[PDB]
Amino acid sequence: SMDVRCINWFESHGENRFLYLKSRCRNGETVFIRFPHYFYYVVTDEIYQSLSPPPFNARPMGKMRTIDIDETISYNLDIKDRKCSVADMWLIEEPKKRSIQNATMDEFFNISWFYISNGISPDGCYSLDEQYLTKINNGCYHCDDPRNCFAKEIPRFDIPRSYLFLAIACHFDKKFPSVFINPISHTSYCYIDLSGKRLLFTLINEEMLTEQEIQEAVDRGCLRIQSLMEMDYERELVLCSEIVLLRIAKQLLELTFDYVVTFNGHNFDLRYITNRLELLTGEKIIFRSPDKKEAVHLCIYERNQSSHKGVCGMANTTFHVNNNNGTIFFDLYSFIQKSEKLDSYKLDSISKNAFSCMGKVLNRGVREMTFIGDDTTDAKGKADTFAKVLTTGNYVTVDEDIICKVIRKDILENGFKVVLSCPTLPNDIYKLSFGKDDIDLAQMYKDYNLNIALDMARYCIHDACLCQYLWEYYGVETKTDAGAATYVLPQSMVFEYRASTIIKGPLLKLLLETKTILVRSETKQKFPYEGGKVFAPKQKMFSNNVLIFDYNSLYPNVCIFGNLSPETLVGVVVSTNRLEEEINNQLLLQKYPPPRYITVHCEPRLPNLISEIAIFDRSIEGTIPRLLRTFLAERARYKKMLKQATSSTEKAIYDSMQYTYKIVANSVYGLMGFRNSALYSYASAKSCTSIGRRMILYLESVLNGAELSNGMLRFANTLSNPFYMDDRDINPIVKTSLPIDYRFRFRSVYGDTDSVFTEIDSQDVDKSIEIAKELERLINSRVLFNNFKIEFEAVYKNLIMQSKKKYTTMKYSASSNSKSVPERINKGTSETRRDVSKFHKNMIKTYKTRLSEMLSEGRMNSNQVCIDILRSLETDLRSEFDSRSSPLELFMLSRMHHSNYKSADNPNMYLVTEYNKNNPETIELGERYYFAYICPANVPWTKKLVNIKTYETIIDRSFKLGSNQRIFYEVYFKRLTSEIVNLLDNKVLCISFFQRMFGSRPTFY
Amino acid sequence: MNSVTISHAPYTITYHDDWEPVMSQLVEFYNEVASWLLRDETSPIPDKFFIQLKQPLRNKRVCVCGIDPYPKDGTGVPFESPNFTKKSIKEIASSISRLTGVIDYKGYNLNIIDGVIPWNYYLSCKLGETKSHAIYWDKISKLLLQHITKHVSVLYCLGKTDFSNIRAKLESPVTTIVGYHPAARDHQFEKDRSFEIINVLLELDNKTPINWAQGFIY
Amino acid sequence: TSSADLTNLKELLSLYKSLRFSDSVAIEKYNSLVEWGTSTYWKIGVQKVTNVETSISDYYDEVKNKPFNIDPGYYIFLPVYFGSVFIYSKGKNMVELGSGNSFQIPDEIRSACNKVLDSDNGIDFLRFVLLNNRWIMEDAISKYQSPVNIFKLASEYGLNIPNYLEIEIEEDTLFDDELYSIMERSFDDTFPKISISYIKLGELKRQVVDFFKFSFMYIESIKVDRIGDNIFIPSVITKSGKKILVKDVDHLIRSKVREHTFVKVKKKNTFSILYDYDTRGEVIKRIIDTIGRDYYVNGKYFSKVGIAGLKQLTNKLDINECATVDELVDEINKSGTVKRKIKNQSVFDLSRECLGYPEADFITLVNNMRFKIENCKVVNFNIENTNCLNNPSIETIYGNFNQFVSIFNTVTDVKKRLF
DNA sequence: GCCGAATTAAGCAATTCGTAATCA
DNA sequence: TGATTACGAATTGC
Ligand SMILES: Cc1cn([C@H]2C[C@H](O)[C@@H](COP(=O)(O)OP(=O)(O)OP(=O)(O)O)O2)c(=O)[nH]c1=O
Ligand SMILES: [Mg+2]
Repeated sequence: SMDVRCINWFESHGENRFLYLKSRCRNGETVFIRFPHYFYYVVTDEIYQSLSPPPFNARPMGKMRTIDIDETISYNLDIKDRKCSVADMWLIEEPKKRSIQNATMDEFFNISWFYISNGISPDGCYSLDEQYLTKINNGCYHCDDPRNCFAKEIPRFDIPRSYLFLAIACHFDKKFPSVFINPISHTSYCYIDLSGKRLLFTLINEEMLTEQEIQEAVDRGCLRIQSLMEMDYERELVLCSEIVLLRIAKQLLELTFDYVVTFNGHNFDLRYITNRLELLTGEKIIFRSPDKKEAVHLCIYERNQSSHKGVCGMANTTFHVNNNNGTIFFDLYSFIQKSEKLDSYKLDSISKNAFSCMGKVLNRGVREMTFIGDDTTDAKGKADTFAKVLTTGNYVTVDEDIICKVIRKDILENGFKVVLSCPTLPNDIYKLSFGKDDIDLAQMYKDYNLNIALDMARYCIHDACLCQYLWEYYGVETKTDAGAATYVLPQSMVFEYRASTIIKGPLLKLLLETKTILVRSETKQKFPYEGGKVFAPKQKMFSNNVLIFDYNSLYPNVCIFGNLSPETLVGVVVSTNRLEEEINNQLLLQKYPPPRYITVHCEPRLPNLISEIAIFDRSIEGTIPRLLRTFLAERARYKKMLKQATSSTEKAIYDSMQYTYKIVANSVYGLMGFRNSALYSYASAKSCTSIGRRMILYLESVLNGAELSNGMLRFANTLSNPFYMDDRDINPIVKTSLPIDYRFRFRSVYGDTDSVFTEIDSQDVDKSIEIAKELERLINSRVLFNNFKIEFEAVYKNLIMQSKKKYTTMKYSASSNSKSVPERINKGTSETRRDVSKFHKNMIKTYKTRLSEMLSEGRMNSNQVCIDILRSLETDLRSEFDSRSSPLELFMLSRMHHSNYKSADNPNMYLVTEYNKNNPETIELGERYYFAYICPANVPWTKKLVNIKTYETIIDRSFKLGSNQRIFYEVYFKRLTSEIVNLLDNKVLCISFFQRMFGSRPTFY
Repeated sequence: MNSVTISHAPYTITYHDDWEPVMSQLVEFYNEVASWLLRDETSPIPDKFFIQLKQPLRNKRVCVCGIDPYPKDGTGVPFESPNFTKKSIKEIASSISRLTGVIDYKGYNLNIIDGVIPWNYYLSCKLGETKSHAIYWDKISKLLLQHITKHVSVLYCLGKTDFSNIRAKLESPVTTIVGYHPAARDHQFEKDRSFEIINVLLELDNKTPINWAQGFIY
Repeated sequence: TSSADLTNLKELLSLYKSLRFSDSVAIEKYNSLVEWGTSTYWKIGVQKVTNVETSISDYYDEVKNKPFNIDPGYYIFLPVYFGSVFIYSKGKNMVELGSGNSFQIPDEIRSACNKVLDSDNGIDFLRFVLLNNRWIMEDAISKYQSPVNIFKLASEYGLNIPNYLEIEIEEDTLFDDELYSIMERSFDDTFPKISISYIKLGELKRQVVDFFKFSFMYIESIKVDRIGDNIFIPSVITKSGKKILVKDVDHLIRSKVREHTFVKVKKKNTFSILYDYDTRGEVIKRIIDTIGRDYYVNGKYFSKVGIAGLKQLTNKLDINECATVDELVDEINKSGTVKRKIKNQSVFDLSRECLGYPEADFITLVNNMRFKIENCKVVNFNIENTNCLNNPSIETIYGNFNQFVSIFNTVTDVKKRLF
């Protein structure tokens, strides 16, 4: 054994329960180690001495402090101390479950206890000693004392790994395939062993080909095998019978790989293979444990996840495999759903989103064009990834609308050169992506020959390789290692649980380091509380530069500054009238001095109260702040590694990981505000929000109306700490390093939680960026204090506000200059919303640009702009209604399925249920589906829209609009015209037009 | 009593009117799995697959549900041992006699009680292999259970591991009690008081309780 | 599945049986159990209740106004007293018919109710009648016991019991006003009685009968009367000097009576009652400024604005009378009850209850009256918004604000002394 | 002979849309 | 036959 690096940890569920570690050595040998797995309980000395059947094993945990974290209300300054005890504690281990009446620390798992008490990291490299290891099988050892076996740690080293990526393609005639009728046509495998050899092979069913066709296929280069023992993986195309295909699949799936990666394979591919194998033959896929004492059969099982919102309700479903050999069966579908946010989660959409590049035209003419891609066209890395995917791609989408077939492909040393059967396009730079294929699979299966078989083989091998491309694009290995290290969880459990579970390992380590146990006595009562502050925008259109200033990790920093934890709450003082309130305030200011105790005013808990003050102690660091410090350190580390990245893939991966750690840090506060959690603290969450509101108001007051003149900067108010007096200077005049001739004034316009928008009376961006950097430095040095910092985000040009959370602008980053391309930014508008339309977005974009251009030119005689916009809109909608040239894809909306509804009538759930009842393919409990509005083709224009949800129809991949059906344009037109009207300034003509067309009264902001 | 004809064995399904709005779909779901299912000897005999479709549904209040028939010697109606040999029926009789106090008994049948319908989720089973016909029955089982739950007030599920996700397999909410199987080792069924809870729930929903000692045979 | 679930379900069913005869605590427990049951079992036959309108008509029928015929079975007669009506349940709080609210009751009455509930569990609900601080038993029902022994141990506990009558009949007799008068004379009770309830042995339903006639009477003037420690009952006289009885002052406001007017009245053999069901601020100010400026409202009662004093504090402290501030620490250690009561209870509420102020109006006056204090004592005050002062009762309370602050400072610097 | 295995849940603020309930 | 308001649900922004 000696040097081992860990890969996975997994459990056995037989008569005797064990825990397994899979590891590899430097040379490439795999080693399994088996441990006994116990149930862990924590008790006191008095309880330990009184256990009638003595426990199997107990270990001394030392002296520990137990604190009651219940929260009670107090009407006067006579506050009782928190119930605290100090006692010897024992950690007992049981072979079987036992009920102990007064056990503590019951929210943590057994695997976490194993790891933390044994001092073992799930993803570390160790130098084991064979003195504590006994060999029970070739490649499998048994350990009885893991504490001493893993005592020595060594630096990390690299090891080889093995992968299998697979795809299947099944025959179907009229609908989704069925296992009892429809056979399997193709099976494609990409295979990587421990020696680094990459092999690609596709197996074709020959039972649906004529004998002459088989003979000509063999003459063309394929291989025909009649038995399992005469297959070589070095041949790309092999044709055989269905039984031999399934036997080869069974042999491949039973191997001890490291990763078996599939896209929606647990619900379709593996299930279909298993069921068809069991139907044609009686065989089964058998997994064995490393000690060869437990054997199981493959059977996918379902995990249903419910919601924590009202009426609970099921909200997600996931499918998993039940192997016990150490292999990780990964489904990219679930990972991508839980990771990113898209309109559709089909493979084509994800490929289009991930693999895109900018191409330069080199040739024209005939029915084809030639594109080139290089680091001089898009960015550093995108061309390389596109060339990587183009090795097996077949169809390319140009301009997000055209679908084209690849004729020739060349992979240059830097980029790519492709030839596509595309019409002539009059530009120079275009966009290319990998997306849909304009083929009819049902028609191809209807008339099946050799050429169609080979084409489907190409499509299937590409589908198999997309799994590897996406596996490398999303960096699953790096994320897995980071999560296993930080969360203290096995490699197969990192992407399965939410925040309430992944913060338990660090919490347990922190509690053991601080020697603290937290207990609760009475029930938890929930009250509403207020959130962040959002300012009302002062005007819609600006035509001046706007500077954005943003805090860094506002809520975790508030928690650290105030030391907001459930165990550091001295008390809450309340008052029902002004007399007692004044008495309490006078006494409270002197019983609890400011430097050590922090007092927070809050909105009252109950209607009959007029005050509420919460006191927090700062002598001993709390528990939540240390968790937040850990996660903040991790985020800083990954940001630092992002700053040094060069390629696009690494930048994307590191950005995702730093975002993940930020979300976890915020989730800790959210849990502190969550009722069914063990860290519930109403006062802490209220205080965090109150301090946040105070800080935003302080920054806005200081920045609103600030003047930079000569080399000095004058703020609006006194730079005084809004909580208590301190030793800082409070002078509102500061000396700058900017040129003397500058003279500018600053005004505040908008803000949300940790953000302030400041308008500067200038137009150039270089000067604005210089002033922004100097102002940020001054604010950090003189205005703020302790662990509060702000950042200069960007410069916004042509800023347009519509509501409190809807704005569009052009962005210049902090490291940018005037001669640089801006970035169009939309926030909350009807272009990022996933439920609006595609027609709506194009119309709104073109009309916004036209309106901006018209206002730039400027006529506005009396109401010229309004008349022109309304007339153009009327013409466009009338033309669209008459021509009906727009396809159905521009009229499709998206929605997610779930069963979390008050009342069970609920048209949405009824629609999805009826679809499932009348169709082969089923929509699951966490799936997104397309739908549109369809009405009979004989109806005329409708004025009064009475029932809209009765016209909703689900659009699947094989939907063709009937000859007696039409898109119900009135809903879309109504929404679009309402949004257009809300932008303009005239009212009378807009209302007249709306009433003339739809017979309703427009709503206005 | 109506009748429908199917392609394969038993070639005929006779059903009560209360099962009218499911039968057609059932046929379309049975003609595609019958050929594979009838390749093996099954408990029960094919002729006794659908003999619980004769019972009415408009006067039922409680459903007691298993997961598959007895591995050997299945009679078609769930939870019946005519010679009083099977362990599950013996243990359910013991518990119910302990609750009701009757001491002298020689058999117990759940199909005699009024307002109680016994059901099997999977309607067939290979001899000696529990849960060996799940893939064949999935759609039929889901459809028939959903139809039953539109009439009864309380659903009693026997088997913790098998019925863990019963709420996902049903659309409309209904009262659900999930407990242990009678034939479970680690004696869990003895300390089960599900029948009293069923009676309490029924009387809470303005429904008559169940005479649980009516099923005894002397 | 477990036994704890079984007992939770049984408790939920029991609470669902008795919902109209319930209080806030029972409602909270019922809603918590309903939520738990719905969460555990995904569906429960009962849903959460928020209004809970208490009613008594389930056990009573329409009041008779004509002679009827009776004959079979023994009859139990119970008179109906005059006053407010309260409902009591098994281990629950006070509830009022139609306007159920937490009403304060004497500690001895609460102890008697607790002991009578602990004696036997066969009691559904108890109907209590109140008449100017005279708590009287009105009605008691039981499906197992009889309304004889329950009143027996209620009497032996120490709380008075109405003289229920038992009668027997063989022949077809006619019940009319003559028999009502005979029963009233046989009662030999000077308290005002409205109706007589006649029940049969075995039947749970109770049926009342009442006799009255319509009349019109003039109103001359208003005068208040004392019965206790600064508590008032109003009374209006007529030209002939006949005595009228009314439920409460709120009845006077709801009747919208005017000075020197004539109103309808239900008159009987012995006494008569004014009829209600004939804006609010106009009447509430007219009544007081007609009876006098030195008047203010304490719920259903009227009160002066008297100067009060240290006796007005020491009377309710259950301590020996004294006027020396130094000695005010001695007797505190003599009685454990007094020291415990003063330690647990606050300071502001102590001065509030000593002076007999109302709760809502006093608080809404204080919350808009700025104070300046020093060493936990009030030294300056001013008013900021006088909207509440538009209420004359607020002005009446404001009148004795100096005595209020004086007793407040006395309380604070004596409680400082005695820790 | 005829099952069951311990457990796996962040907050509020603001907008937009449809449908049901209530008011002249 | 309309105006107006209240509620739930879906989504995005912090
Ligand atoms: C994004 C996000 C924010 N918030 C809250 C807490 C944050 O302090 C506050 C502001 O949100 P952000 O500014 O998005 O987050 P941040 O404070 O971590 O800022 P930065 O990334 O620049 O370090 O909003 C949540 O509670 N949950 C979330 O998912
Ligand atoms: Mg920020």
